[PDB]
Amino acid sequence: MMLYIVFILSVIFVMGFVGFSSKPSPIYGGLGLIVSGGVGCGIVLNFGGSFLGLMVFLIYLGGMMVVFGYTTAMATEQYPEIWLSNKAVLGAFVTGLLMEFFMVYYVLKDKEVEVVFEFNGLGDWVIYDTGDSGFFSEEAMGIAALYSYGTWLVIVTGWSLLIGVVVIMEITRGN
Amino acid sequence: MSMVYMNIMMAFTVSLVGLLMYRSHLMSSLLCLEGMMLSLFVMAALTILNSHFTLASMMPIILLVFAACEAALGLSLLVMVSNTYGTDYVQNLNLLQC
Amino acid sequence: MNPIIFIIILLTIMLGTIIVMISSHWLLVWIGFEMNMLAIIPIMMKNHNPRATEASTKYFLTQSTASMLLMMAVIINLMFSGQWTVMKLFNPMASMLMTMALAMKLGMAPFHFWVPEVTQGIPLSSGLILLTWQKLAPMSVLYQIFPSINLNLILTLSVLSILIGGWGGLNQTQLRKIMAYSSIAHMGWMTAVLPYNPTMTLLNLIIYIIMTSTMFTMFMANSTTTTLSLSHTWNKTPIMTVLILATLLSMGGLPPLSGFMPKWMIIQEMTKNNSIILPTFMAITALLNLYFYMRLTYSTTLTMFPSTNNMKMKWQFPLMKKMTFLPTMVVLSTMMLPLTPMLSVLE
Amino acid sequence: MNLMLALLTNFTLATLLVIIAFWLPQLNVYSEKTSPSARLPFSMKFFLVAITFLLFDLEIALLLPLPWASQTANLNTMLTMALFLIILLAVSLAYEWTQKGLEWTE
Amino acid sequence: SMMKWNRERRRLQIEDFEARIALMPLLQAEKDRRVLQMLRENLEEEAT
Amino acid sequence: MFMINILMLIIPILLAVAFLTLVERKVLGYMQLRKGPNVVGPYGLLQPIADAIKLFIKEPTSSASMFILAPIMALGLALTMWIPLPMPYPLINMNLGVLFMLAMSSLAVYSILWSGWASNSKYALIGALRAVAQTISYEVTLAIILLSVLLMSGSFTLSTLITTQEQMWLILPAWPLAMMWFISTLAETNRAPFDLFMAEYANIIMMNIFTAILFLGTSHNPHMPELYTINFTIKSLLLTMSFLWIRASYPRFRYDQLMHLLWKNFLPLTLALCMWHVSLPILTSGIPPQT
Amino acid sequence: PGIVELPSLEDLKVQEVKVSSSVLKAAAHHYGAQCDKPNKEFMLCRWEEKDPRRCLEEGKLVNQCALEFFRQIKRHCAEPFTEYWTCIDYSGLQLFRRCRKQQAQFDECVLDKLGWVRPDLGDLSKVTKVKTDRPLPENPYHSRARPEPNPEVEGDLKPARHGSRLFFWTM
Amino acid sequence: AERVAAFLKNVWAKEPVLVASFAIAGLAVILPTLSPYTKYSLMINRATPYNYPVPLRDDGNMPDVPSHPQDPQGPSLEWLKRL
Ligand SMILES: CCCCCCCCCCCCCCCCCC(=O)OC[C@H](COP(=O)(O)OCCN)OC(=O)CCCCCCCCCCCCCCCCC
Ligand SMILES: CCCCCCCCCCCCCCCCCC(=O)OC[C@H](COP(=O)(O)OCCN)OC(=O)CCCCCCCCCCCCCCCCC
Repeated sequence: MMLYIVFILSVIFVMGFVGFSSKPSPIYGGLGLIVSGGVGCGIVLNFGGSFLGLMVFLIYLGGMMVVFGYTTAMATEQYPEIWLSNKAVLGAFVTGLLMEFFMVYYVLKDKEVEVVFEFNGLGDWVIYDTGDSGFFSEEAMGIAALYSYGTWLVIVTGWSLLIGVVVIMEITRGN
Repeated sequence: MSMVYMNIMMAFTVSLVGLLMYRSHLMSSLLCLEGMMLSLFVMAALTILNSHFTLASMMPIILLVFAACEAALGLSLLVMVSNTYGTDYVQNLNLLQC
Repeated sequence: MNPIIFIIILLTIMLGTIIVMISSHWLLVWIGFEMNMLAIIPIMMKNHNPRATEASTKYFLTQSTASMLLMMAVIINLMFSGQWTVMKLFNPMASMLMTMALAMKLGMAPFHFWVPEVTQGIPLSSGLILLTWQKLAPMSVLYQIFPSINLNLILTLSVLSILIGGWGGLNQTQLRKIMAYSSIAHMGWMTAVLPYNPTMTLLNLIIYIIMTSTMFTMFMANSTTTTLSLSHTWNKTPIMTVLILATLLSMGGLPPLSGFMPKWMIIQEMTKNNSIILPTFMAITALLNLYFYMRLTYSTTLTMFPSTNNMKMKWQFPLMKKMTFLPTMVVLSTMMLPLTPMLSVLE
Repeated sequence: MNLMLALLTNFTLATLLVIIAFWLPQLNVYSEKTSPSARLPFSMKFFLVAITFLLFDLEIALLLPLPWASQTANLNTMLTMALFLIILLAVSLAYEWTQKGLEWTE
Repeated sequence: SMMKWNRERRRLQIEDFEARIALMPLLQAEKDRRVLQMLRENLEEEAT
Repeated sequence: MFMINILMLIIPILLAVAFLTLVERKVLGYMQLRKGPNVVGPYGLLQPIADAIKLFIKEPTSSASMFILAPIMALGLALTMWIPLPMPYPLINMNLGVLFMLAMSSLAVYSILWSGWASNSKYALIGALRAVAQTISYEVTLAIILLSVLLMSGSFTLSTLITTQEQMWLILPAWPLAMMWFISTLAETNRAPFDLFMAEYANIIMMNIFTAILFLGTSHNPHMPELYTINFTIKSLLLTMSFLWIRASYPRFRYDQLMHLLWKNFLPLTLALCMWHVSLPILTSGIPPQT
Repeated sequence: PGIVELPSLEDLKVQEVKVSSSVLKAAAHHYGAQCDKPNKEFMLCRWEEKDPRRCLEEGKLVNQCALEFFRQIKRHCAEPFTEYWTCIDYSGLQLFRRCRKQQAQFDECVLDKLGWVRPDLGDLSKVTKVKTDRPLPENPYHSRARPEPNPEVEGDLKPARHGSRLFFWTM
Repeated sequence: AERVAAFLKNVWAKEPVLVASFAIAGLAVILPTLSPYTKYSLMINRATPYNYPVPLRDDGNMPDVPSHPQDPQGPSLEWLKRL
C-alpha cells in the first residue's frame, strides 16, 4: 500500500482542493489550502524534490498563507460558518468528491482512464529512474545554478520584487 | 501519462472552476487563485524532477516567487475594497455597470 | 505619485512588455506578463476613488486568471515536448489554453466584459496605456505560436469580437466606453488575418495604436469624457473638432484615410486564400463602428450643440496640456494611404 | 518511514493530550454556570507589516541556495548576483524607511 | 582559523571524492551486469 | 526499536519543560532576594507535579474546530522541532535539517492566529494579530542570520555544524551574528522583554539547544558519544538560564519600539553581515566543502 | 520494432568482489593506482559505446584485476588491512581522517611487501589516456541520415521588378 | 576634506548602527576585488572532482596527457597542499 503513497497523497491533494474550491467561509478556505499545500509538498518530496518541498513549507505555507490568514482575520466576517451548513457549499463538495471518487475507481479498476489525456494506473513508481550514484543532489545543483547560469532570471525577479514593494505602497496610501 | 498526473490536473481544474464560480467573499476567490498556482507548482516540479532536467529545477522557485508577489498585490486590492464598503463582497463592486 | 516613481513604474510597464518580446523562453514570457501586470495596477488607482479601485480589481482578477492558464499551457507543453522554446506548441490542449489566455488578456469576445468597465473606471491617460501599449505583448506571442493555433478557435473569437464590439458601441454615450468597444472590434480584425499573413496583423496593430493614441490625446487635451462634454469643443478649440472628425472618419475605414489601409490589406490576404465569405461579413459588420463614430462627429464637428455661459470664461486662457506628438499622430492617422506599399518594412 | 512515524507520534500525542485535557475536567461535574461590520476595525499599518514580511520572505527564498552557489567555478558571476540580490533587499527597505512605511504614528 | 580549517576540509573532500572515482569502474561494471541480468530474467517470464 | 527512540525523546522533553518552570521560579526568586518554591517537596522538587495535576482538573468559542486545532498545532510542531537535532546523533538524520527547522518554526505562527481567531472576541483577535506581526518580522532575521552562518558551514546538515566547529566555536568569527540571533530567538519565543505553556517552553529549550549547536559547537568523539551529550547539555542549560537571567533584569519594550528594533537596526545590519559573509570565504579562499 | 537483444545469463556470470563498501573504501586509493589500466579501458568503452552490452568483456577484466588486487593484500598485508578497514567501518560517514594511524600502518605494509605507493592528492582525478585496439564506434547513437537542407538562395540582389507591384503603385 | 569628516562624525554620533552597516557592506563589495586569495577560490572549486574523469582514446599524439594517474604529466594539486 506504501507503493502507492504518491497516488494516495495526490488523492488527499484533490480533496483539499475540493475543500476550499467549494468556498466555505474564507477561514476554512485557508485551512483547506494549508492541508493541500502540505500534502502537495509531500508529493514533491517523494519525487526527489527535498528542497522544492521544503520551499513550499517555508515560503508558501509559512509566508503566503500566513499573510492570507492574517489579512482574512482583519477584513472578513470574523465569524465562520459551520462547514457544509450552506446548501451550495455542500452541493459542490459532494459533486467534487463524487468525481474524485469516480476517477479513482475507473483508473484503479481498469489500470487506465481517458479524460482529455490518457492516464495509466499501473502506479507512479513505474516511471522512476533506474540509474544514479552521483555524490551530489541534482536538485541542489540545478537550483544553485541560478546564480551562475541565471543572471537574467535574477535581475528580472529582483526588479519585480523591488517594484512589488513600490507598487504596494502606492496602492494603499489613499492619496 | 502516469497516474499522479490525473489528480494534479484534477486539482488545477477544480480550483479553476472554483475561481470562475464566485460566491460573495472576494477572499474566497483569491484562495482559488493560489490553489491554481499550488497545483501548477507541483505539476511542474514532478515533470522537471522526474525527467532530471537539472537547470529547470529553479523554475518552480521562480514561479512561486512571482505568484506570491501577485497575491500580495491581490490582497492589497482586497483591503482597499474593504475600506470603501466595510466588506470584501464582490457584489459591492458594480459601480462600473454604468 | 511622486514623478520619479511614476516614471519608473511606466518603465516597468514597458520592461515587462519588452521581456515578452525578446524572450525565447516560455518562463520569461510568463514573467514579462507578471511584471507588466504588477506595474500597471498603480497607474490605474492613481486618483483614488471607488471606481478606480473597482476597475483595478476587475483588471487584476481577469489578468491573473489568464496568467495561470498561460502557465498551465506552458507546463503541458513541457510535459509533451521537454523544452521551453517560445514557438509552436506541441499539444492541442496547450494551444487551446494559450489561445484563450491571450484572448482574455486582449479582451477579445467573449472574454471582453472587463474592457468597457475597466476602461471607464480609470483616467484617460491610464486608459490610453490599457488600450494601446497593453496589446503589444499578447499580440507578439500570438505572432509566434500561430502555426499551431486552432483555426476555428481564432476565427471564432475574431468574428465574435467584430460583432460584440460593433453592437456594444451603438449604445454608449461615454467616450471611454466607446473607445473600449472600438478596441474590441479592432482586435477582431488583427486576429482574423493572423492565420493567413501575420504581417498584416502587425500593420493593423500599428495603425490602430496610432489612431487610438490620437483620439485619447485629443480627449485629454480638453478633459472630455462624455459625449455631451465633447460637444462643447467647437466653442473653445474649433481646430480640435476638425482633427477629431478626420481621425474618426479614418478609424471608420473610409477611403482615402489611413484607417482604410489595414482593412484593405486584410481583405486582400483573406481572398488570396479563398476566404470570401468571412471578409465580406467582417467588412459589412464594421459599418457598425462607422455608425457610432459618425454619431460622434455629428455632435462635435458637423453641428453646433448648445453651449454654456461659463464657457465664455475659458476663451481667455490657452491650452497648457502637453499634447505630445499630437501633430505628428494626426497626420499619420489621416494621410498615410499613398504610402501603403511601405508596409513591407514590417516583413 | 521514520519521519512519518515521528510526525504521527508527535501529532497523535498532542491530540490525545488535548482531548483528555478537554474531558478530564468534566469528571468534576461542576455546577452549570449562567453566563448568557467585518472590520476589527483594522489599521493599515498592521497590513503593511505583513505584506512587507511576505515580500522580504520571497527575496529570502532567492538567497537560500547561496551556500551551494559558492561551489561553482563561475564565482565572479555568483558573487556579483548574490550581492545584487541582497543590495536590492536593502534598497527595498530604504524605500520603506524614507516613505514612512515603517512608522506607527497615525 | 575558519579559513585554515575550511581549506583542510576541502582537501579531505577531494580525497573522499577520489576514493569514489577509483571505485566507480568496479561499481559501474556490476551495475551493468545486474541491469542486463534483470532484463534477461524478465524476458523469460514474459515469454511464458 | 525506533518507537522506543521517539518515546525516549518526547517524554524527557515534557519532563524537562515541567521542571523548567521550577528552575524559572527559583532562579527569578534568588535574583529578587527571595527563595521561590521550597515547600512542595524538598527544595520544591514536587512543585511541577502539583501544578500539573491542579491544571488538568480545573474547570475548563467562535469555531470549535479551530479551538481544537490551535493547541494541537503548537504542541505537535513544538515536539517535531527536536527530531533532527544532533545530540550528537539526530533521531531523523536530514540533509536539509536546518531548512526543516525554519519551515516548521514558521508554521508555529498559525496557532497564534487560530487561537486568536477562535476566541470570538474582536479584542482577542487584534492581540493575536499583533503577536503574529512580531513573530514574522523577527523570522526575517533568523533566516538571514542562519544563512550567513551556513556559508561558513557549507550545507544545511545539522551534524555538519558539529564538524564546522571542530577547531573553534563559530561565536568567535560570528559574534555579531550570534548577538542578533540570540535576541531574535527571545522575540521569536515572545519572551521578556518581548512578552507584549508546554509547547511554549519546549520551544524555549529547543531554540537554546539550536543556539548551542549553531554557535558553541561541542567536540564529538565517535567512541565516547556520551561526553558530547554532557557538554552539549551544559551549554544549552546555561543558554536557557540566560533567558531567565534576562527576564529578571529588564523592563519591557513598547510594541512600536521592538518593530523598530528589527526593521531599523537588526535588518539593516543583518543584511550587511550577510553580504560580508558571502564575500569573506571567496576572498580568503576558505569556502567550505559542499558535502 | 526489432527485438531488444539481451545476452544470456551464462554470459553475464563472473566471480564477484564480495567485500563490503568500507573494505573497498580503505583499498580505494591503492586500488585506483594498481588496476588503472583495465579500469580505464572499461570506462572508455562505456562512454564511447554508450551501451552496457558492448562492454561486457571489458567489465569482466575489471573484476579479474580487482580480485587479484585483493589477493595481493590477503597474502601479505591481511592484518594491517583488516585493522584499517575495521576503523573506517565504525564511522557513519566512513571518514578517512578518523583512522590516520591505522591507515599509516597499512601504507608501510604494502610499500614494503609489495612496493605500492599511495597516489598523491589530485592524482586519481586526472584525465588520462588509454591505448586501445577496439575500433572507434562510428555511429554510436544509431542515427538515421540527416534530412537534406533547403537550397541556398544565392546571387545578386537586383531591385524588385517594377517596384512593389502592389495594386496600382508604380514604384 | 573637512566638510566630510564633520558629516561622518555626525552620523557616527546619531546613527552608529547604520554607519556600521554601510561600512561592512562597502567592505563586502570592495575586498573581493582587491584580495590576492580570490584566485585560489576559483581553483579549489575547479579542483574538486564531482564526475568521473573520462579517459581520452590514445591516438598517439597526446604528449601532455598522462598514461597513468601517478605519472608526472597533467595538472597537479601541489599548490593546494602548501596553501
Ligand atoms: C493627404 C492624402 C489623403 C487626402 C485625404 C485628405 C486629408 C485631409 C485631412 C488630414 C488632416 C488635416 C486636417 C485639416 C485641418 C483643417 C483645419 C482648418 O482648416 O481650420 C479649421 C477652422 C479654424 O478654426 P479657428 O480656430 O477659429 O481658426 C480661425 C483662424 N483665425 O475651424 C473652424 O473654423 C470650424 C470648422 C467647422 C467644421 C467644418 C467641418 C468640415 C471640415 C472639413 C475638413 C476636414 C476633412 C477631413 C476628411 C478628409 C477630406 C477628404
Ligand atoms: C562606505 C563604504 C566604504 C567602507 C569603509 C568605511 C567607511 C564607512 C562610512 C559609512 C558612511 C555611511 C553614512 C550613512 C549614514 C546614514 C544616512 C542617515 O543619516 O540616515 C539617517 C536617517 C535617520 O532615520 P530616523 O531615525 O528614523 O529619523 C531621524 C529621527 N531623529 O535615516 C534615513 O535617512 C533613512 C535611511 C535608511 C536606509 C539606510 C540603510 C540601508 C538599508 C539597509 C542595508 C544596509 C547595508 C547597506 C546597503 C547599501 C549597498 C551597500
